[PDB]
Amino acid sequence: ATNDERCKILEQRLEQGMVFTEYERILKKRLVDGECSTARLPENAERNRFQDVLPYDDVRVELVPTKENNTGYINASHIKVSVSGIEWDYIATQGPLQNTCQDFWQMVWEQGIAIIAMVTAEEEGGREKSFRYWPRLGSRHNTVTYGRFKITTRFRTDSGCYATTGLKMKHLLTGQERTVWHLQYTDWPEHGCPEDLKGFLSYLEEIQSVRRHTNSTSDPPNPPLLVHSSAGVGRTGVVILSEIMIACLEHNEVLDIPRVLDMLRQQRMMLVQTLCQYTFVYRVLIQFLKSS
Amino acid sequence: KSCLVARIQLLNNEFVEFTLSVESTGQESLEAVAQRLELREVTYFSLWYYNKQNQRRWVDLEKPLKKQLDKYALEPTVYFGVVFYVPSVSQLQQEITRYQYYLQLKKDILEGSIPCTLEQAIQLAGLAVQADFGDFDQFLQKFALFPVGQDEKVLEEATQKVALLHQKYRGLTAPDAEMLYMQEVERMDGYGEESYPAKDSQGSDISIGACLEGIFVKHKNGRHPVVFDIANMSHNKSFFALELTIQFQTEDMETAKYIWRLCVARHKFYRLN
Ligand SMILES: [Cl-]
Repeated sequence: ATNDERCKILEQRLEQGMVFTEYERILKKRLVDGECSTARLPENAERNRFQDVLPYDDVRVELVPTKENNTGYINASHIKVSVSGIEWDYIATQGPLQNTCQDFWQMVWEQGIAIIAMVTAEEEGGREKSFRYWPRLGSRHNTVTYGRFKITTRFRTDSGCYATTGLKMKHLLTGQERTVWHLQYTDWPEHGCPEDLKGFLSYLEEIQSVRRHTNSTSDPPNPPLLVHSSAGVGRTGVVILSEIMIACLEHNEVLDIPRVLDMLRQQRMMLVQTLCQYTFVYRVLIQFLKSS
Repeated sequence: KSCLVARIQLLNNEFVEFTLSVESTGQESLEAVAQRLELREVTYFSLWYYNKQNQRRWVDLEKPLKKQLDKYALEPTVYFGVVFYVPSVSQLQQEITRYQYYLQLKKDILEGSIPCTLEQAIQLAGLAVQADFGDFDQFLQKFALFPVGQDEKVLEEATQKVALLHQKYRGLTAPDAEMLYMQEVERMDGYGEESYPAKDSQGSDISIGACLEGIFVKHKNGRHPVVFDIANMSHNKSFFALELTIQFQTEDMETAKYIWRLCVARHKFYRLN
């Protein structure tokens, strides 16, 4: 019940080594109904970073089909989750490729997305984690056009562990505009997990602060938040799982971390990909509880 | 060249460094600042900078901010502040909108925009401590609690006067100490009044601005301040004129056209309130 006593149970599970045992018994993907036939199509192979990290057909984000993309396919999963009535709306996707930047902005528009959570640098260790899908400030190319959408980079403020970028997205056919807040975590190392737990907590707080800012203006549902990493599974799952459990701590509620993660993996395979990533969630929850 | 690295000083003196696009308007920065401040009622506020004459010119929220600081400012640093002072601070409903108002009203007292006597400056600092510091665990020499003015032994006398009215205000919430602090500054003279240098129809220098009642003209030579009934407001050349028909003159045509905007702005803000 106590915040300091909820912390001890988490610390005890970490100290006694239970988090390593309970992580290994969680299944990586769906036991049944795990078909990803739409993603496994030859025409869609060009649209996947990794051919082994795919969305399920019944939860994939489903673009309005066109003639270039006959299946309206994008490597993105819908993540809707509920605990004791508290509902959660996420969209998890891989880092956009060059040929899927149009598909990415098609999804951001069609799903009414207003906040993007990028948990990775564009490149890490010389490997591409996400293509540069929003224009760069400082250059003369401060505007890009993907399909029917013309994105402009409008400001950028840099905190030590994260960077907030404000984007304006214009539908050239209709003329409609939409402010899109781009939150990028920049403190995750190339190998391993972040050491600055308090800094990663601030990145999750900025997400909520932007979530509260955008929802005050929308009187009529609230759009899902787009988390993306290299494959949209491991660091993506860390953000989603952390933010879910922190709410269970906030609104006093029994914490069953493997039960939530097992539910998350029923909607996107391999959410929280490594043991390090899982113990990181335990350490982040502990550090949050030691707020005072 | 293609972007401006600007620094926005919040009312609590913190800094936020914004890399700004050339197209970005001042409204977009103010909305970005409101996000970080958790502020919801963004209508009462705006941003301002020191111009070439070190005069507080509020930014044009509808025009791009990058061009304004390049063309008309010393350094690329704007300041967060209240452009629309409300008559009733009871009108402010949201909690965080009140705290930022509290910071602006406190800064108006500590820096001397609103002149207060010795005793008023004493009673003000008492409610400030109960909200700035809180109900003491036991501390006042730390930060500034008084306006400009000082003699070392008058500082010791007043600080203990604040340190005794500190205990009388005990057990009350800091949000309520902020309210009672505002609703006293709320009722002072010069509260929410901004003066701009100008010359009169006789060439005598003066100070002109827009108060809640209407356009106030105070005179440097001590002449009784007139408070204008106004059919409309207009601006011509280096002059600025009201109609009933009176006209004042300013430094240059930039300065006068600037004042016409704020007057009609404050006139629009007050007629809605
Ligand atoms: Cl990943």
